[PDB]
Amino acid sequence: VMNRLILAMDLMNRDDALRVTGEVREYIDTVKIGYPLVLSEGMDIIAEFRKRFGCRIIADFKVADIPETNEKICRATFKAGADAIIVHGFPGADSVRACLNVAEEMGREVFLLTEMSHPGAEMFIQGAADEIARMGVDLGVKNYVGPSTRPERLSRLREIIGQDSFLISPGVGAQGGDPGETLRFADAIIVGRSIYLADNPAAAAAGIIESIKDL
Amino acid sequence: VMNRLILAMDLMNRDDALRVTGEVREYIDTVKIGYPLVLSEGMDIIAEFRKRFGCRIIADFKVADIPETNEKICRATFKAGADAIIVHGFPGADSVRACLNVAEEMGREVFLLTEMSHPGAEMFIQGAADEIARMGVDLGVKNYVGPSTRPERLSRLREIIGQDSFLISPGVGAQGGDPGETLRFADAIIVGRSIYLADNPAAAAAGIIESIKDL
Ligand SMILES: CCOC(=O)c1cc(=O)[nH]c(=O)n1[C@@H]1O[C@H](COP(=O)(O)O)[C@@H](O)[C@H]1O
Ligand SMILES: CCOC(=O)c1cc(=O)[nH]c(=O)n1[C@@H]1O[C@H](COP(=O)(O)O)[C@@H](O)[C@H]1O
Repeated sequence: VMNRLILAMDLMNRDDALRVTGEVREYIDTVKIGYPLVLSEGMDIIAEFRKRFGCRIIADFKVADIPETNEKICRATFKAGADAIIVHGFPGADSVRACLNVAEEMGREVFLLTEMSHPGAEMFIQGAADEIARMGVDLGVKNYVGPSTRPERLSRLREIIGQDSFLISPGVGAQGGDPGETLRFADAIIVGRSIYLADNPAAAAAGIIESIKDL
Repeated sequence: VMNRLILAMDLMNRDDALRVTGEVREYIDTVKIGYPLVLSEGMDIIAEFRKRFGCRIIADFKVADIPETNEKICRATFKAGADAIIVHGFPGADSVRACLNVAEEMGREVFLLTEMSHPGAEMFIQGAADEIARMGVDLGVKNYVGPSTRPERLSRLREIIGQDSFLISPGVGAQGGDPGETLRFADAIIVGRSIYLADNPAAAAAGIIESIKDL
């Protein structure tokens, strides 16, 4: 991804979301869009962003249902133009396989969320996360998400998935993660509030990129 | 809920969804709407259903993000008119608390999903599910979801949450669960495909209700 930086666009107003994304477009090639924006403005926002900005769109929908419903969610998401979807691994292998099947059908990608970045992730997810990652490997998953807030976990995840797999990482900035440390293990970082709540989002993105180039 | 039966409306077309829901409305007072329908037709479908049918709407969004994003998802969902939202417990207590805070702010309800109904739930969720339920109790959660496909698990969940908590249960019909057995432990059953894919959905719903009355 351009500059190894993915914008997490979680503003809930189309005008604000379009303004900020346009301001930082010179510094990214990929926007993560999630439910805060889609549930506020509609699924048509994905194709609008894709067109206006010529970016790739990752739909961060944290898909976490039974296989049959997962199929439906993935199909709707790819029909709306998303390039990839983020899927939880905690519901197990059949749930993940259902997403992979739709992605194969529609020429798209699945990212497997293995261990989350917030404090509550320690309660249940962390203890399963190595297994969730190994499940991903055994299903043929090539794209993963793991936590900037715990780079030792992010190192262990990289160890399981190998060097060829693509790994993106949220929790940089607001949640306490560091760009440079996270990029020791992840291929790209996801950044939301540190950019989209900044007085000058372009300057915030530029500042991050400057520190990335320095790596 | 009327007749202890909740319709899982996962058709992806507004016309089909409206037709089936209207056909079975005499037999339910509550419709579960999830992402298959919302991502296909928009969040406005919730208020449309609420108005047309005068039902309660449970938004089955399986909320499973970090606390700050969970807040945003819940706020958007309640603004759209949903009476309650289904939340995953696997992301831990802060993620669940964020949903409870918004529900308290907006006079709504959270349902905690504790153990899922599909085969993959055995891999990671089942081993954490008793703890997830006890976490719910300790957070003050009063509404829960657990699996029709495993009534011995559904008995254990009821045991943890007590008799005053409200427990609803999917997996009846298509996934192999039985109405009567499930209602030994759950207060209401969720039924999707056995009704909405039936040649005569009203007759399917009526058949289920007849077996429920017999209990
Ligand atoms: C299931 C959500 O998927 C994610 O991308 C995600 C996983 C995770 O463990 N942590 C995490 O923060 N995210 C998402 O990544 C974004 C982080 O934004 P921010 O903290 O504002 O920089 C936000 O959209 C959040 O929902
Ligand atoms: C996270 C989804 O929340 C649920 O209600 C759910 C949890 C679960 O463990 N199992 C389960 O089947 N469900 C949902 O309940 C519905 C079951 O529909 P059906 O199998 O067609 O009768 C469907 O919407 C499914 O997504």
